[PDB]
Amino acid sequence: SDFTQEERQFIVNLWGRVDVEQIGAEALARLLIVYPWTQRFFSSFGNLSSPSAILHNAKVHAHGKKVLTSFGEAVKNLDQIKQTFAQLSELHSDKLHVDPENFKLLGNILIIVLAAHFGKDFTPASQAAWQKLVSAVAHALALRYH
Amino acid sequence: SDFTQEERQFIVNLWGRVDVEQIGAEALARLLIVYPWTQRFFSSFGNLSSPSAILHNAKVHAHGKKVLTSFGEAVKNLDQIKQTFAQLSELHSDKLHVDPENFKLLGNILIIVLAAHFGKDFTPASQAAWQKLVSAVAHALALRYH
Amino acid sequence: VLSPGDKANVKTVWSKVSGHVEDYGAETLERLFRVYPSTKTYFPHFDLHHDSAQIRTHGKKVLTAIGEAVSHIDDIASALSKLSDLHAQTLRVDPVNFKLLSHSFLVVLAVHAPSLLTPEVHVSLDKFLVAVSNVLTSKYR
Amino acid sequence: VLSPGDKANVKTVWSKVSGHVEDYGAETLERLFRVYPSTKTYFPHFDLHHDSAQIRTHGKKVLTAIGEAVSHIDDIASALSKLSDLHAQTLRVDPVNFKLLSHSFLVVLAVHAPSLLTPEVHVSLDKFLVAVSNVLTSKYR
Ligand code: HEM
Ligand code: HEM
Ligand code: HEM
Ligand code: HEM
Repeated sequence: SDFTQEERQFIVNLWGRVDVEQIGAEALARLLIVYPWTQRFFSSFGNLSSPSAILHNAKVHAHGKKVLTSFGEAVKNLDQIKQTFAQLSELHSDKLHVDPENFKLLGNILIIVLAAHFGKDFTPASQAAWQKLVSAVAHALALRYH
Repeated sequence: SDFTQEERQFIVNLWGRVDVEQIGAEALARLLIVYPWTQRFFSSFGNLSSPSAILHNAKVHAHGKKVLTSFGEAVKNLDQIKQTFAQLSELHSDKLHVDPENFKLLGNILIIVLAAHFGKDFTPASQAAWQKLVSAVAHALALRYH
Repeated sequence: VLSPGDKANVKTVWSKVSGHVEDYGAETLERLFRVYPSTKTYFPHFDLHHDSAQIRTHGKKVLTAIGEAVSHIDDIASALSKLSDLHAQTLRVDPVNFKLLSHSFLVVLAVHAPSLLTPEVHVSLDKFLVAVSNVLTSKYR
Repeated sequence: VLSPGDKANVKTVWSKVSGHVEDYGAETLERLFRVYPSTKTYFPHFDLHHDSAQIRTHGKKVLTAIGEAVSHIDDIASALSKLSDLHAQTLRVDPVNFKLLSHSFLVVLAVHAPSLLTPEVHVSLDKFLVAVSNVLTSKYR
């Protein structure tokens, strides 16, 4: 669960090379396309009538950017993830009722998007570190247990 | 997430009427039967060759009793569930690698077993309280996040 | 894959359900809404009180559709094809909810027919509810 | 349900995979074991080092079996029926692991063929890996 020094290094290194708009737009689009039922939460985004439409939707892009910027907050303080997402947890879980399974799915989508963009640089060890990060965020977003 | 006074009352009331051996043996057996892959964790129980065999297995019974007695520990202090299962968490997650999904499934099996035994007394509101309890235990057993 | 044994068990289950389609249907939904609150957001135009007319009406329709799948258990797909697009494409129901509803129905059955709900029957009905909901989630992508 | 479009995409994917069955197979397993450690417990008699002969051999077999399902994509069941009982009944693999392996393969593909792995292809391959693993988890009960 706790991040090792190596994992911390993979996360920070890859993050430094990440274009939040590009990666985020691609991940949000793929989430909406690969797992279409998630579109039920983004009615206000307008045209989500097809892969290309979703991929070219400006609202998807802008929101995706905010999503990745948020993951960036996790990167800036890997040890304080629970706290960093407490409020977003109230938003996603308590208010929107987004089933936690979808957090994992977005996590899986992001991993695939990072892999496509970084190629062989995204080694198994690098993926392992990122998998711990997305899984930690997913967990911090789910219903808060005390 | 937090238990209301009503939920606390349903949990304590129903628990007072629970025969740990009877309920536990039935729940562990059903887990092994309805979700057979779980049998991979209980090789030492011997004969698990069929529903009746599993249902009449003495090791299943004895272990089931211990499982329910454990849920009893949650009942005795609903506010300290995370702490009460920390060690069992190291056992199930860290050591055995039991995927957390199975905790939910046992939780679902227990709810069904309680329903069959208590009939109409197991009202929707009573189930809601018990669902929060089993879900809380399942969560405390999964990988510990800090 | 439903085995001859499973189909036989499912039919055995429905003969118990027949005559209580509305009662069991309503309770199934009532347990869904009370135990998993998030589920209520899918029915904003429903009076979700204990035994409202809307819940009884809808509960009846849902269990009646399940009855259809039992009748055409050899080919559930074509039996519930008319509900597939409705749930996945038009309503965009999150697939996790089908497991909650299946579980809710099983609880209702355990409450009313404990002796009927043996481990063997529990297995067949779980496989059945899984196949039934697979049909309703097959049109997502 | 795999659509004509999905099958066409899957075949397009395999032509890319052909020629790298062992390489991709091994990496798929390597990412499975490194990212989801628990998965290693299923292979106690395997030297799980980076590129061990055992991992390369097994990785090849697994991806080769997937190739079989692509060839007989119209009826994956009978194509992988010989692996169904083995995984569910004899080995008792926890079904959650099939999703981890499918995800692992997708990562390997994204790494090696980003342009190929378009959203549309991603959808078809995900549906395919889901159907393939459904066949291997169909014999539990
Ligand atoms: C796949 C699962 C998820 C779904 C369905 C989902 C859904 C939503 C929705 C509906 C909103 C509000 C958008 C609008 O009304 O303004 C939102 C906000 C947001 N989400 Fe998610 N979300 C998911 C996962 C995540 C994850 C894993 C992150 C990463 C931290 C995240 C980060 C955020 C952020 C930062 C906001 C607020 C943005 C703003 O203020 O503009 N979400 N999400
Ligand atoms: C379905 C999920 C679960 C599986 C597969 C599982 C598996 C196991 C296994 C393999 C052990 C060790 C048995 C032996 O070697 O001695 C064990 C121990 C135990 N488990 Fe679970 N378990 C599950 C869920 C739970 C849940 C939800 C509870 C409730 C608190 C629980 C309570 C316990 C207790 C109290 C022990 C220790 C018993 C002893 O010391 O004799 N388990 N479990
Ligand atoms: C066992 C699976 C299910 C069956 C057989 C099924 C059955 C149907 C039936 C027959 C209808 C009415 C259709 C018609 O009159 O036009 C319906 C409507 C509906 N279903 Fe389901 N359903 C099931 C599960 C779900 C679940 C899990 C959800 C989501 C939480 C859901 C959401 C709805 C909604 C919102 C509608 C419209 C309700 C209203 O406004 O009238 N369904 N369902
Ligand atoms: C896409 C799904 C999978 C395919 C097509 C598949 C493929 C097969 C193949 C072809 C073999 C060798 C059989 C033979 O030579 O007798 C095999 C063996 C094995 N599989 Fe899988 N498999 C997959 C997933 C899994 C997963 C998810 C697990 C569990 C984590 C797993 C566990 C094993 C084990 C432990 C054996 C024996 C390994 C050894 O000791 O030789 N399989 N698999």
